[PDB]
Amino acid sequence: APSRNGMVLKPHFHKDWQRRVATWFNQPARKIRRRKARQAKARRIAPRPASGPIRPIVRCPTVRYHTKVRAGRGFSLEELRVAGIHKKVARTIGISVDPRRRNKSTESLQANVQRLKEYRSKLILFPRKPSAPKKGDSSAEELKLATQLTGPVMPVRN
Amino acid sequence: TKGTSSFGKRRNKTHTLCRRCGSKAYHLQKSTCGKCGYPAKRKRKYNWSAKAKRRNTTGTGRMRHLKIVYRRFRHGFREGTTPKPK
Amino acid sequence: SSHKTFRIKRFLAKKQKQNRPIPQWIRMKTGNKIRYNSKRRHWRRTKLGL
Amino acid sequence: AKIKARDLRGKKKEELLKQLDDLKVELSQLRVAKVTGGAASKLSKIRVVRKSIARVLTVINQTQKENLRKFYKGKKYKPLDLRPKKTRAMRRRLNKHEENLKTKKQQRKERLYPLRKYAVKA
Amino acid sequence: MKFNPFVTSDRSKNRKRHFNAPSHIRRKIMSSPLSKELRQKYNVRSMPIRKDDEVQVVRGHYKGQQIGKVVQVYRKKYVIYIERVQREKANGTTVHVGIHPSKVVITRLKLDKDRKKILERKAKSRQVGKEKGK
Amino acid sequence: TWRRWHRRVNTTQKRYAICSALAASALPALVMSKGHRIEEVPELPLVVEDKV
Amino acid sequence: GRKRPVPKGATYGKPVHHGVNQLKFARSLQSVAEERAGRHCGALRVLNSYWVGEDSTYKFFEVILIDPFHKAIRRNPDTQWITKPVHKHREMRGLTSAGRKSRGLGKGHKFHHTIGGSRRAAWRRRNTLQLHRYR
RNA sequence: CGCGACCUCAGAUCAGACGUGGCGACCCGCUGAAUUUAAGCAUAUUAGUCAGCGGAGGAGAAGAAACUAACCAGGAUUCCCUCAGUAACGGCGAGUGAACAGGGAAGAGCCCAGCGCCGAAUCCCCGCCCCGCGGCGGGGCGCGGGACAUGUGGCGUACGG
RNA sequence: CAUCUAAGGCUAAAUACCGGCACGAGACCGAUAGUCAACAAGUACCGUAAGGGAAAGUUGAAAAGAACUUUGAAGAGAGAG
RNA sequence: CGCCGCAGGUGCAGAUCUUGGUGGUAGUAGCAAAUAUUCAAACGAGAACUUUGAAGGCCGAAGUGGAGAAGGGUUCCAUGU
RNA sequence: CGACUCUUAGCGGUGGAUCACUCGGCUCGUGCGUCGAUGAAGAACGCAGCUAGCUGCGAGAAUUAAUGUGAAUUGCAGGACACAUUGAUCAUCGACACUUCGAACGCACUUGCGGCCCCGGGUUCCUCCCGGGGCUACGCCUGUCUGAGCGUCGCU
Ligand SMILES: [Mg+2]
Ligand SMILES: [Mg+2]
Ligand SMILES: [Mg+2]
Ligand SMILES: [Mg+2]
Ligand SMILES: [Mg+2]
Ligand SMILES: [Mg+2]
Ligand SMILES: [Mg+2]
Ligand SMILES: [Mg+2]
Ligand SMILES: [Mg+2]
Ligand SMILES: [Mg+2]
Ligand SMILES: [Mg+2]
Ligand SMILES: [Mg+2]
Ligand SMILES: [Mg+2]
Ligand SMILES: [Mg+2]
Ligand SMILES: [Mg+2]
Ligand SMILES: [Mg+2]
Ligand SMILES: [Mg+2]
Ligand SMILES: [Mg+2]
Ligand SMILES: [Mg+2]
Ligand SMILES: [Mg+2]
Ligand SMILES: [Mg+2]
Ligand SMILES: [Mg+2]
Ligand SMILES: [Mg+2]
Ligand SMILES: [Mg+2]
Ligand SMILES: [Mg+2]
Ligand SMILES: [Mg+2]
Ligand SMILES: [Mg+2]
Ligand SMILES: [Mg+2]
Ligand SMILES: [Mg+2]
Ligand SMILES: [Mg+2]
Ligand SMILES: [Mg+2]
Ligand SMILES: [Mg+2]
Ligand SMILES: [Zn+2]
Repeated sequence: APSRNGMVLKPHFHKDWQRRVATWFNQPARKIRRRKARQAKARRIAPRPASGPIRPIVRCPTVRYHTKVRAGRGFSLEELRVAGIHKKVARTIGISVDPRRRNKSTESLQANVQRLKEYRSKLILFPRKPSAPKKGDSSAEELKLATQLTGPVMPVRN
Repeated sequence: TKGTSSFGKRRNKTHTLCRRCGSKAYHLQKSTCGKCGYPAKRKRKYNWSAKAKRRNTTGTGRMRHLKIVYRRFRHGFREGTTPKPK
Repeated sequence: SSHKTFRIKRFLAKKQKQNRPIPQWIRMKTGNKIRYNSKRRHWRRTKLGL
Repeated sequence: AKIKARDLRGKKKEELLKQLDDLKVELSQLRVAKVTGGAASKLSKIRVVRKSIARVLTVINQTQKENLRKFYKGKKYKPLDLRPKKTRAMRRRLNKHEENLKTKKQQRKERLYPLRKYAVKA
Repeated sequence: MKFNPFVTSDRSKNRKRHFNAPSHIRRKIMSSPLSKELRQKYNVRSMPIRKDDEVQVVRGHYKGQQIGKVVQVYRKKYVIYIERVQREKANGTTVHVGIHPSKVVITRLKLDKDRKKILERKAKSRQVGKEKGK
Repeated sequence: TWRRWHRRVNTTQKRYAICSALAASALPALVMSKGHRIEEVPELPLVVEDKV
Repeated sequence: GRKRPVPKGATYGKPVHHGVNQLKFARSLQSVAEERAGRHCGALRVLNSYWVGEDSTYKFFEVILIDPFHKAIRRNPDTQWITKPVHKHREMRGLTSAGRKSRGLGKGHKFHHTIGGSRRAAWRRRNTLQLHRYR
């Protein structure tokens, strides 16, 4: 029964909620398990960046966020074409590629291919057979200069 | 008369032992166990009786095979091998 | 009854065999805690399941 | 004066069966002495002889089984008890060969575009 | 203190493991110190008690320098019986008094090939620790 | 089990309490009122060299 | 359609549940055909099925089955997937094409009922009270 | 008025395999109430919930757009925060009620049919020899059987080839 | 005008887990409490059956668990230990 | 256990309250359906009730007799307490 | 004077509260995440020198072997056990074994009755009796053999 001034409240507790309650006592353990898996993965991919592949520069869709730029799923096929990177070689050297994204304008397209050129210049490519370097990289550039990058590769800034 | 007099006339057993589950619920005239439903391939089990489920669930008996399975799992079910002779 | 099946007679045999007192030397075992057979059954008191 | 598994293993089937028979006639004599009073020494030999019979029978069954394993070694079809008994589900799994064989399309993809080892400078 | 996440410090769990221990680890639980002479001759401190070694009772009603030969290691009751450690009951028969082996000191060890093998095993590990911390 | 066992305190208040605790641990009257037997201690913000 | 199997049409309850006729099964007749083929051939894996004919009272389908333990299936990749234990009785869990059509799965605004994998997956997520450690 | 080939069927304690039943906390497919709330009660609510049936696995399901959007555009699925007790539904009463964008955990992509080309290039089984037994493979041989042109394999799949 | 390309198929990770195997812990309960069950507990017992379902922990450090005498047929006592 | 804080499954005369125990009632109601017992002896610590003998009675063959079915399940039979 | 009754106290009973104890629970978290026709889960019946229950086990039956350990087990008894021509006990467990029901599988069961093929015995091969062993369920895939059809054809 209502009593004096108040708010008309409509709690959603008419549906046997006590049988489906998610407690979070395993939250500190889940953070530990995720952290251990992150560390194990970084050890597995030894000199490769710990975060993963490089992601493209992407503008957020709606009118609320189109002034903001974030990281996308992968570089479009038009971007890789004019950057001179094969769409099947890109994934093996740590470039994420999104075949379903198009480029409506040349400003965002050219900004992402400059991103690919800069990454391709920063990339140290270990020879497939360490005894025989074919076209990868000089031994001086990988003797000690190859370290595991931490955080996103070339993080996207506004 | 429905009380003491009528209790004297009961001398024919409705149920007998069941060759599955060993309970005295095997209806003789219907040839069906009232606890496990024996001639049916599947064991009779209902979720409205959780107490009856835990009376006859896995673990309430011997587990002659599952005890060995739980032990053998700890070594990957190795076979055809022997400890190194002394 | 006199007429009985082999399964019934074998069931009655096991019930008969376990209807005996505990041995006296059980009571001298270490950490015994058992006083007497609490599963004793008298034919007139408690009727068998079958 | 006892019997051990290790010195039973060199013996042949005939003298293993003869030793099994002699233990069986002694066990029957011990069961006779049990029901006619007997002595505590005779009663306590019942377990000793019973374990001896189990020891002989274990060696007999082990020698027979290990011979059958040798006989069926390298044959395409084996009796089910000589086959591995891992787990019903583990016996339904794909074997090691077919778990690892690839299509030619998958083989070219691995040959043409192998995953490279790389590092990214800061 | 204890840092091993797989070793328990729970009182109920420890008492359960103690009182339900199989007899082959009840042997290690029922260990006794060696005398100062034996602790010098062999570089060991403790030793599991044995059916034929000689001890002194150092605590309780039967304290003293009397050397008694152990006559029974009753692992079920966690006690040992010693030669002269006994009392008369009502009818006048002697009965051994059970004593925890941690309350005795071994003065002569019943030696065989296994005892010497264990004694050198314990001594070598102690020497390794001494030269690790040296 | 969903009893709300945990409380969240503002970071500014948790930082405040550390500052108060540190400041109080520099006064001999407050430390002795905890009962810490600091009578022959040479100086109460007691600092030792890095060799420790 | 599916006649409600109650004695004498009595559905003891409120009038909104009095319906006996004009009721419809949630799965298609093609999905029922695959289920009947799969149950009979419990040693085979249902792959798909298609329509071959119908009359007033009957619909006819042909169900493709695969023997998971034939060597022509085991030794061939691109069909080794059907031999995995997770794929036994697809037709009884709505994993075939006909069975999946009745689950409301899809992408976009028309299929919000099944975000999370299924209707019950969505319902559990939407009806579970998340009680964090710090509220 | 016989002998063959095929098609469609049948039998076998034929050779070799496979399924059944259990558990079922979590997962998938169905079926599915009423108590209760509405201060009565029928729609509504309880609730796509309890009970019922079937099927799995160490996870399951989902999943690489017949998508979101309307922007300077994003880009498989799943999970968390938020959107949001909101848009909306509702005897518009009691009550019910998502999604997109945004931030994160994780991050991975692909394969056929078809259209075509390549002397069916393809596959299973049984024997023989050899290397090994371990989840039974390799190599070679068989004018040895069978499958298969009513279509096997290689290339190739919308990102075009 | 925008956007995708249905009616064929596979796919790890992040996610779930009141059953199971093995562990660790607790501002929890302390034998009418906490599981029904600290114990020969899903036992005894009840019901034709589906099913229902308990009560019940503590000598002492050590049995050293009262030898022996005496009254009584014994239970039970008086001494003694 | 005191003091400063913290946290509750935190205070009992009632609920025809729950479980357990114990009173008065009270040495009370009662041990009254189907005619019935008596003498002697034995064993035995002990005899209205056991056993033997002697009487007097009852069931009166549709039995209080002799055997079975169902059901019970060792109750059968010896010996001992 | 007593008896009886009441009150209070001492002692003794009856009763099992309180307190102290705790090899039990409850809750949370972690890592694994494994049954079955090669017969599961479950049930029944058996198995110890003295053993009813619980526990363990399966006619090799409170356990065999192997490995580790290294002198016990124990309520009583008995007997081993040079602990080196190897070893009590316990643990582990990879060898072997694992009765009857049970998806339960020759047919059937509140009972019981078959059939086929080998082996042994009475026979002294011929098929009758006794015993032993191996088979004999349903569905289904690939292949095989034997077939059916006034199904479509070919040759004659
Ligand atoms: Mg009536
Ligand atoms: Mg009837
Ligand atoms: Mg009666
Ligand atoms: Mg291909
Ligand atoms: Mg309604
Ligand atoms: Mg066959
Ligand atoms: Mg109402
Ligand atoms: Mg009302
Ligand atoms: Mg009403
Ligand atoms: Mg349900
Ligand atoms: Mg199943
Ligand atoms: Mg999956
Ligand atoms: Mg899928
Ligand atoms: Mg696509
Ligand atoms: Mg708001
Ligand atoms: Mg709703
Ligand atoms: Mg991330
Ligand atoms: Mg093709
Ligand atoms: Mg209790
Ligand atoms: Mg108490
Ligand atoms: Mg008396
Ligand atoms: Mg309270
Ligand atoms: Mg009270
Ligand atoms: Mg009277
Ligand atoms: Mg009277
Ligand atoms: Mg008369
Ligand atoms: Mg009569
Ligand atoms: Mg009698
Ligand atoms: Mg008193
Ligand atoms: Mg052994
Ligand atoms: Mg019959
Ligand atoms: Mg013809
Ligand atoms: Zn049954």
